[PDB]
Amino acid sequence: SGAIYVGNYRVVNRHLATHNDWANLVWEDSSRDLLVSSTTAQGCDTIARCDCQTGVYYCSSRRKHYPVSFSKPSLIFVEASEYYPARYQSHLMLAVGHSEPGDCGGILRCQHGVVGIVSTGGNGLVGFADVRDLLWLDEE
Ligand SMILES: Nc1ccc(-c2ncno2)cc1
Ligand SMILES: [Zn+2]
Repeated sequence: SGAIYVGNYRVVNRHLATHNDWANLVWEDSSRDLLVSSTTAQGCDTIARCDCQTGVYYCSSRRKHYPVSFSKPSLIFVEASEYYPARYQSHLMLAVGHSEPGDCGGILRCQHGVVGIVSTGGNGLVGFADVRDLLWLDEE
């Protein structure tokens, strides 16, 4: 589990979004596994605006942060999940690391701020849904 809180926005994994998230829907992309909902309370997170390919992510199944190298956001085939059919995910970044289903929502960060959230795992890879292109998260 996990979310990003920036301005009046909450960013979550689309497959973990709550009924309240859906009732307060701002934007969702199935192909990205992202949903953004509106919040009453001001969020304190900063979104990275950069092309970093290194950062640190939180891994809840290890209670650890890991430093990783990751690929630039791309269209990647992702195997079966209990929350998706075997499908193409877009804006996905892969690193070598540990990810289990409950690690989704873990934040990947660089010096510039939040890069993305854990979205995919298995076969010793961790996949992160990028948010850096969503420039609209940093205004109204
Ligand atoms: N192989 C490494 C080493 C360090 C980092 C890192 N430090 C801070 N943010 O990333 C990433 C990958
Ligand atoms: Zn960066």
